[PDB]
Amino acid sequence: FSPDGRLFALASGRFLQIWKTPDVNKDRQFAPFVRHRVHAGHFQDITSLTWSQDSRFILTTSKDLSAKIWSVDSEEKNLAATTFNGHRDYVMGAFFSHDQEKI
Amino acid sequence: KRILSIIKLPPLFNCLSNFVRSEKPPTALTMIKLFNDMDFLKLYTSYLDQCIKHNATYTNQLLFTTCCFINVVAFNSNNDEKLNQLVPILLEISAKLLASKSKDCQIAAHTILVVFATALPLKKTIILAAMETILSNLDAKEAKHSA
Amino acid sequence: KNSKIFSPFRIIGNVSNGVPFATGTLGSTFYIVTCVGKTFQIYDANTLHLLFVSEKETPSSIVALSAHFHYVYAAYENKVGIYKRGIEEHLLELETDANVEHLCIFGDYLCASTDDNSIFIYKKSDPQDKYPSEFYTKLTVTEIQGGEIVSLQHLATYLNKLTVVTKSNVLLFNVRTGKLVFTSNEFPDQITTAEPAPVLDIIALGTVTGEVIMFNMRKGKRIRTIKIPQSRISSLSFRTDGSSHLSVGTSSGDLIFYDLDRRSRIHVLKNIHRESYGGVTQATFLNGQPIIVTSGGDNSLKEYVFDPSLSQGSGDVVVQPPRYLRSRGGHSQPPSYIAFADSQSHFMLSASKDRSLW
Amino acid sequence: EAAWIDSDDEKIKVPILVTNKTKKLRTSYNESKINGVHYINRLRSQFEKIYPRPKWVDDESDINALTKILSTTYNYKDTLSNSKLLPPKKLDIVRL
Amino acid sequence: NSIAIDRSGYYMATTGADRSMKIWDIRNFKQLHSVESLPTPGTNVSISDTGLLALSRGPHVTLWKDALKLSGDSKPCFGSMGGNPHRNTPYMSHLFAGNKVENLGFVPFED
Amino acid sequence: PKVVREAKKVEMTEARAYNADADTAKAA
RNA sequence: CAUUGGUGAGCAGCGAAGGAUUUGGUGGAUUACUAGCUAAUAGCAAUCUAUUUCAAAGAAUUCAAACUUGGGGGAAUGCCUUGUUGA
Repeated sequence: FSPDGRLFALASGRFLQIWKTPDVNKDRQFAPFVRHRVHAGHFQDITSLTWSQDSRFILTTSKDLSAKIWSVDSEEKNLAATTFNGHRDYVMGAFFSHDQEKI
Repeated sequence: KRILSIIKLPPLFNCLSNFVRSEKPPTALTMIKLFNDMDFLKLYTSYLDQCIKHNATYTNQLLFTTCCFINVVAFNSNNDEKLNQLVPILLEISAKLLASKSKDCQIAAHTILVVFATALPLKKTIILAAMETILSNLDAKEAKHSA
Repeated sequence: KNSKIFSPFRIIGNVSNGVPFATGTLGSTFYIVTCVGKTFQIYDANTLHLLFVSEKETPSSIVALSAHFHYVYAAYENKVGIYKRGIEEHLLELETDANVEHLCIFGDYLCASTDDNSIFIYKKSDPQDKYPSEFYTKLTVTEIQGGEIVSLQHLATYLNKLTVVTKSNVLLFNVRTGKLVFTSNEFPDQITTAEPAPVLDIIALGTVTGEVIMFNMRKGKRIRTIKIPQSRISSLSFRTDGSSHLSVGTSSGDLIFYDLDRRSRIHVLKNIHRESYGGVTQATFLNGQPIIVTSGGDNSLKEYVFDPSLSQGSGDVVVQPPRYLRSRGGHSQPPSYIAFADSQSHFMLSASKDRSLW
Repeated sequence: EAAWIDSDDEKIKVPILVTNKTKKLRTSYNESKINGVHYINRLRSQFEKIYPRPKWVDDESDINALTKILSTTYNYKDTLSNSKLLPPKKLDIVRL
Repeated sequence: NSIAIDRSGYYMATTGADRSMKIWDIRNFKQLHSVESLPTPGTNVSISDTGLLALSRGPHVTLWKDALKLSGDSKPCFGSMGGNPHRNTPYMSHLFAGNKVENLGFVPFED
Repeated sequence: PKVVREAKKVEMTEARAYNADADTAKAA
């Protein structure tokens, strides 16, 4: 889940898919989850997620030897479009610092 | 017998599969069981349509074709749903045999029409249009006798 | 009255109600969106699985629904709703009080015919967006030009034109200039259905007496006529996989198949749906495919497939009859009794007045 | 040849290279905008090569008495009450 | 990710997981071509008996003709920017839309 | 033996379709 | 006299324009229903190509890697490790 609770994302295969959380106060519907997006930039399976402190970027790690950063909304797509290469093996984690300057 | 020994048998000709590489000929009841199918009947009527179109219908073929057709009608004479599946095939081939010039193929169609009308009671308008198609190309004398 | 214990969830067991469904094609797969009262339901045509159910019940019954690639356009009482994945994306209020009852979508245009013989054209704002959203113009079919609008279609390669099928006439509008380009001659009996052929500039018209006309919309003539005596024609579909067959659908529940090339009648599926519930209400070939999806008002949606021909040299003349493939269905009459089959709330037994236990 | 001309397509002018589907119906690599009647003919040939032209449309438009009566009828026997005497070999007998 | 050798023993195409196809001289150990930034890492390469180069990147198979040559005009491109004749565009391509290809192999004496 | 009316396992194929979004043009 | 053994010839009874047995094929379920493709914040689905190229980022003395061997005995020639001679 996001820190602000309203979205969740998951690493299904090699797609990072973000859905948005149904309310607890609402009644049960036939389809309560409404899809936000599904991003595909990794080539092999994604091993980890990490949300930023503000629920604004998400940083995913893959078996493919990279890690990627994705903005949640489309307007900040230029702030988060980089990929992080250089590891010899599976990237097991990718985290922000407290101020979201170091990764 | 020779073409059955060397043939690779199509799936519509399935009942001849116990007479391939055999010393005895297929029998007439095997020929009626071959003709009794509906897809085989559509296939053979298309073959006759090409025969009638290119004007190659010869009297031994017309005799064999008419014999197997009236035996199909005789075999299906006790189930009306098979007769009703069978009517727009053999009446269509009767129309296409009446729409040619051969006296032999015209009286072949006369034989098919007379056996089929005595096998089931057809409609009045079908019988009238059948006699119109009979008279609309009547040119011979043996054809006039049969007509 | 709103409740405080129980809140409505779904109405299960419903597949169709005899609104003519729409087919849509994502990529190379097909979906089938059928109306069930006030919701629609999207089905996966390769296996008839329920993909989507529309999210909210409309305030009245859905009466005309179409489907382009990702979007489903459902017309109920006054307005047209544009839906993606069930969740409604847009709502087009018409400026009338007349009930919208037909629609077509081509280009940047959505065209919705009401029942006072007016047609409302809606336009995209910029040709890159997803659905037509802004009001453009209004067209009117007055009593001089034609009767009640019985269908509304766009046959292909016709640059921003619209074939309007009235009960007696066929009009052709230019929907950018708002003009009436061509009005055909009259037809001696009331035409009920229309379907555009995959032949260029040919539409197929189905009358209330038994005949299918093959109108050539550029010559203004009719190409051919097919007569099915004492049968009201409720569906028309064309086969598009190198076999020129037509499938007509008759309101006594029959699906008749014609070869147009050699002018014969391939086969008749009799009692494919109940006449009392409407007969075969929509039958359509999934294009490029030998499978045809029918649906009737008896809460049933079937698929029929053509097997390849049994003669290895002729083929085109020995056409194997259509056989049955998957189908979904429910009760055709309202259920009379209800029980739960197990403690897990997974299955429930349900008996109806049409004498079936589902 | 044609029963109508609309006089709007001739003065319309379309782009071509904006979407990938219409990007294929150019005859040069310098064409970018074409006339409307040209564009209609390009996608008419494109429609004809998606769905190929069958023979039933251009083959024919609308002693054949038997063929016509068979192509109109669907039942081929006497209907209900124009019989007046029994058919042999198959009864019609319900149990009360 | 993959290695293929010509049957003349002269050229070697290697695909890495860094989205890089590389054509190598074998006899003199020069690096002939370095096609970097493939859209997705090339999972296979193969070289036919007549010197075609079949690269496969998951769903896609892409073949280049005359790519195993010395000149820089034989560097395998993916498009010809404005119709350049000196750019080796693909000889043919195919998309296996459902799946991801496991391996490639040319049939020896057939096309 | 009679002819064998057995059904094949049917899989759908990849078909091309004309979409009518190119059938609408704007004026300058 | 028993068969609670095989093969038949028949009754009573059941009994709506027929009944029984066997078998091939296909379709639907056999887990709890959010749609196809791709280079994926979008495109396509009639097509990716005549923008698909540049730039940036990206290289551990880990310049370490059989945690993978049936038992006993050995290992000329190999192979491994260590030293050594000559360059």
